[PDB]
Amino acid sequence: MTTVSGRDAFHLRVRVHPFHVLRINKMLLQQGMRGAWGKPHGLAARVDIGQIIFSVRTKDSNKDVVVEGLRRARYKFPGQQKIILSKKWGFTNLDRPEYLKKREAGEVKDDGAFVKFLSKKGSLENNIREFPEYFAAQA
Amino acid sequence: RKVLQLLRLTRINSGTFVKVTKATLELLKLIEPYVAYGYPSYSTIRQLVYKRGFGKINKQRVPLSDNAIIEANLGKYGILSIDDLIHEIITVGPHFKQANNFLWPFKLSNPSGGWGVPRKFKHFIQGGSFGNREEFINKLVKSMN
Amino acid sequence: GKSHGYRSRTRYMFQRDFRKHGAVHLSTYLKVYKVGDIVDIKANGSIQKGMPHKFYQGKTGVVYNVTKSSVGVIINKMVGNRYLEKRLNLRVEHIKHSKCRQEFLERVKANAAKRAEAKAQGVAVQLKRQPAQPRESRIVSTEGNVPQTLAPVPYETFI
Amino acid sequence: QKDAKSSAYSSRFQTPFRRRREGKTDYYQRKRLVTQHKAKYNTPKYRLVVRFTNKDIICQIISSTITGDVVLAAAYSHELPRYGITHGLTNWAAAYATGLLIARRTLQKLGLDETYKGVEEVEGEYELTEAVEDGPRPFKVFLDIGLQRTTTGARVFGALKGASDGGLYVPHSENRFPGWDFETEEIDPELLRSYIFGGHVSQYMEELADDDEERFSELFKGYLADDIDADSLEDIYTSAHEAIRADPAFKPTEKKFTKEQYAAESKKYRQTKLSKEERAARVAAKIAALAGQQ
Amino acid sequence: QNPMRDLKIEKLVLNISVGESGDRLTRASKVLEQLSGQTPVQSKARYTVRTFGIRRNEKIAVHVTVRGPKAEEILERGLKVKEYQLRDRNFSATGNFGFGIDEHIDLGIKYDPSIGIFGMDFYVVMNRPGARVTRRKRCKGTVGNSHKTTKEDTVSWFKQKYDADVLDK
RNA sequence: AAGCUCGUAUCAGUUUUAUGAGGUAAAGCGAAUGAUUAGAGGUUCCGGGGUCGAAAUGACCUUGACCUAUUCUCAAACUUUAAAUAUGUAAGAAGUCCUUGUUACUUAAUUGAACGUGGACAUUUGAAUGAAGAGCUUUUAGUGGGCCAUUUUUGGUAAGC
RNA sequence: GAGAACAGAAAUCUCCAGUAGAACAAAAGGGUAAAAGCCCCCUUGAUUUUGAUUUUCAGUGUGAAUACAAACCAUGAAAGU
RNA sequence: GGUUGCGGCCAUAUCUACCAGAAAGCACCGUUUCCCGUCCGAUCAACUGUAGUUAAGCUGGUAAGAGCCUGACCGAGUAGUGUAGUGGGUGACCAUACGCGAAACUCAGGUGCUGCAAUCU
Repeated sequence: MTTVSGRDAFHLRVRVHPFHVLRINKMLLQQGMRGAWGKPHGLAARVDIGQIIFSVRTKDSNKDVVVEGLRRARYKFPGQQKIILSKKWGFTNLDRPEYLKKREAGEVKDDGAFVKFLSKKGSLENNIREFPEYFAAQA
Repeated sequence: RKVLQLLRLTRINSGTFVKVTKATLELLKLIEPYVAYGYPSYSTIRQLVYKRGFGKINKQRVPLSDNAIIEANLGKYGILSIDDLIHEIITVGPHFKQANNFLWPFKLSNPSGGWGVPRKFKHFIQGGSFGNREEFINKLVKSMN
Repeated sequence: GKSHGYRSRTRYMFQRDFRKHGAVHLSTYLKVYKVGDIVDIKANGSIQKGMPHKFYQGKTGVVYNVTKSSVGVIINKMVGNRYLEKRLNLRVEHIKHSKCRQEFLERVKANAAKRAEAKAQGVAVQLKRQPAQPRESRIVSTEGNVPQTLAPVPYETFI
Repeated sequence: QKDAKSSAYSSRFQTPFRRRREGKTDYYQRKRLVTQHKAKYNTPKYRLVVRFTNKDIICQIISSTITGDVVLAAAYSHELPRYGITHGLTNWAAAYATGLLIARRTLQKLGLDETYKGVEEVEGEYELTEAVEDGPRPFKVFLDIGLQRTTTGARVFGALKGASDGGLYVPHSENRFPGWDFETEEIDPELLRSYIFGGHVSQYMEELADDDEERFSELFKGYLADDIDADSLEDIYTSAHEAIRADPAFKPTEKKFTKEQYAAESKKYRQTKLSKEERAARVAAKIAALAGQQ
Repeated sequence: QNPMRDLKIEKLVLNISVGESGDRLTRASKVLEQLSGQTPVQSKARYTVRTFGIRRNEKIAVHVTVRGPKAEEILERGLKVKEYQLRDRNFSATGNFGFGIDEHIDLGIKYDPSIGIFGMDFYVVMNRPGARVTRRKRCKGTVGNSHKTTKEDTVSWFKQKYDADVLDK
């Protein structure tokens, strides 16, 4: 990713955390199968079918470069992983048409890298202070 | 296994009539892999009862060869001919319990002409034998009778 | 080694219901119990005295005794190939009238009554329950309901 | 106060029973007054409920039902003008009278009134009303103090004394009547009688009279107005018992306007709330108001 | 608006955090007795702390609580000692306030060298009428938002009688 | 194995209807506990290192800690929710209703509680299906190394473990 | 959290918020808020007799436990416990 | 209809903020001889109902309010599951047949009901 397109042209996210601990029993005469409960050996991620492993956001310009990162990446994992390109704006959600309708409306406020969505639910007062752009004369 | 027995089906190719209601429908569900069933026609019932109708009379299994035998056990409910019997079966109706029980389990042969599928133990919907094949029970029973 | 205390395995069974901890409301102490009543046993783990052992959780028996603070209950328990008769002294916090004996008594009345109006009309009754029956013919109309025809749908990813 | 409650805090929060929230009912006590021995079946435990407001004494014989408590009879110190008392309507003496009244009142309606006189005499000596032989056991009742503190000399046990002397069986003990000496472990019945007839108010009236015409005049503005001289308090109460025993029956107030008429005014000072549509309109308006930064 | 709800001292609490048990603490307590005209109450240490020299459940300090007109007189005496000047800290967010004096002889009080000299905390809590609502056994409740004491309100109360100075921020 | 007492009965490795119990699967984590990625904003007027008058009991810093609203991801010994399969009881003559007898229990109380007399109600008498008969007693053999398959499942890299 | 001489991160003193985030000998789990927690007052029901019952079960023993009966006591205004 | 006493169910009842409340009630509120309890008549006890006030309590209203409740072919007949095959697939796993069927989500509506006794323009 970085060399072909730059230290900065993408956001790569490992979407899977290796919470499960593996054990080795571990044979040092020999003791046996007597009391064989293992010691902790390593960690792993328990992954499902259709479960996402990596996600990447870039600019449309960079699609091909991106796919090749993730294609180069497979060769490091057991199993079959597919590269799917998504209808969805970046890491948000909402297909780009529905995200766009929103951003061009004021309903979206930039948070820390991610984003905050105008609700029709809290107090009128402080949703007005939170999303001024949404209810304003404005262009 | 219990259901098969409570429905008097403790031998391969033996067959009986069941009145359909919820309390019996859930029985047929439990049993579905082990039976073939459907909606019998008058024709089929007429011939099942004529050819292989036997009655239960002090345990013993007795061929219905004269109407006197039917009247002597089923007369008390109306039903004094073999056609009185067929009618209480096909129309279901008020003494169906008692009429139907008097009829011993029908002992059919294997079907003459075959099962028409390569494998019986799948569902009729899946290529054949077992489960409710609906109207198509007549064709099957006729070849077994 | 292994462990089989009296309240073994009971962490979720004797726990109180979510947001329902604390004092037990007085209704529980106002129910009256009679010999021959049918109660359902269900432990209240906030009351440690007069408490059913966990085998009897979820079981229903008959009252055979009434005492200052408890009823005695008869449960039939299967041990081996045979039921043994068991009697329990449960405090009242752990017991509750069986609601189905109530529908039943209600119906027995309903039944007596149906029988009455039938005789004082001199007609047939029919008092026993039939199970759900097959369903009789209908004519469905199409006025305002011309059938909408559907087809299967193409695969698609939403991710 | 920036002590804001997280939505999680509120969400898992389990509320006390309503009457607990509102500081009125002790449920630990209630379980123990109300609950009946299981093999006495539907025999009601009956409580003598006694409460004090700032101006009235409530006295109720209550019993329990899943669908709510049930009152057998009630008596209120506010009734006491009917029988001669017009002041000190929450003092010990009235507590005693009210307990007497409730006693004679309920067991009138019970049939039990002639058999079981009570005391009639009154020197305030310790005694329970004990059962006739070859006749009905007395009507039995258990003091419900509510949330009141058990202090030795409390008003609440005045109502107990009147009601016990009234012929009710109300189990109790001397050690909270005024006149109990903790050193002596005895009860000076002289003192207790004095309270029954108001001695403690009466002696004060005299002391104050002689030592402060002015303060005596505010605290006893009433007695002055009615020419009630102080050393006739005992008569007032003594004659009040007579009256009460003579005629405990309940006569309800004479009642200007009907429940209906009351209804049509009496909280059509009640704010009526909006329909989900008016609310919407208010919503849409408020925005148009608020929209535009500042 | 303002009729009932005036604002006043609930109580005055004089505290001498003595620091040890024995003669010195019994001596300090005498100061509170001979001043409040009440009999004072002794506090025990919540836990041991080696470097302060106190053992858990050892009596370390005495205080005494005062109310009505007498507490108001002792308050005045204290203020005198600090020349009617307190600081804008001093006042709690919830409407109370306090200060301390070194040497108690600075408010009346002879010298009696068998007693000695003690400094002391002064804490005065403010309420209104109707506090009983939150203090009584039956139907314990909370005082309304309006009603209920605040740092602003009670600083201004205190400037306004006492003719005093708050200070700093 | 021997029978015995009876004879359509109440039976039943089953359904239905009614009414209970349960905390697994799944689900959840901008819900409690515990874990975990990322920024954002605001706090410290009470942890700290500077530069600005050594100045600092004074400012703007970046750095913790903490707070708010978000964000990605998890649990056999976490959870609000919560299945499917399994599971308890009931569906009446030992029932129903009316009358009023007994007691030393119980009640303020012939009031309740139990148990009864006398009177009334048998076509479907109180869902389904079946019953090859139901109930009961004594006595005694062998056995007390088990193994396999689908499914659930634990230890183990695994195993014809 | 906001406040008070010596007083400090930490001594004692107010006030506010506070569903239990505490405490309940001990492992853990359950349970508890005018309490089952904390402070105080009075106490020996940790007593007497001998049966029934639940768990483990052979429906033997043992340990433990539940509800009564008949005594004698404790406490409390009392219901009660 | 209001209000009080005793309640049933125990948030549609709780939380936060702001309003409003006639009448009676309830309350706050005045007092310290007496019984009684405090470091402190604050609480607890007693006394007057007299001097005062609806400020608070309390009741009700407001709120694209936090929570709680209810509904829905909202999601979803999805996840999971009982039963079937000499079904697919190297396997991981998956599809079909007879059935059962969620949770989160979304949106809509709602914010105490009620028993006994007393009292009130």
